[PDB]
Amino acid sequence: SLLEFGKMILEETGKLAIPSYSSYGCYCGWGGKGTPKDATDRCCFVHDCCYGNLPDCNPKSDRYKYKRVNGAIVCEKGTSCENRICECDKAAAICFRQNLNTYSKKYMLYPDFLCKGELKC
Ligand SMILES: COc1ccc2cc3[n+](cc2c1OC)CCc1cc2c(cc1-3)OCO2
Repeated sequence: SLLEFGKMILEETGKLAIPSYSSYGCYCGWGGKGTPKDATDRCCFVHDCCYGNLPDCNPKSDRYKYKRVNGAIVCEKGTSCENRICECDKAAAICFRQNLNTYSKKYMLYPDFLCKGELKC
């Protein structure tokens, strides 16, 4: 759920999910349209696609458990949905940490109208 996702993000990047990653670019948070603006936005795009692979799952509200082993995120065994949701979120948290150097404040609260084009999953 967003509670676990939020905590991963803070742990990885030291930034709070709201508001650093909930209104960023074309894909982070609510949105989903056009071309991702930068690496961080691509992480959100792939994250949206990952959830999109799980029709019959409720990734926003379904809670999973994860632990840290040697600093590494390890998803603990739950239902099938919980496992797969945790793996999507884990990948996004790492992707954010990997692209932290290029995170730009310029893309915070980005315009909807400037999210143009198309990109399939
Ligand atoms: C139902 O309300 C919603 C709806 C959608 C929400 C989406 C997100 N958050 C709260 C939401 C929320 O609650 C305030 C919090 C953090 C976050 C980090 C993210 C992200 C999406 C979100 O994509 C990449 O990184």
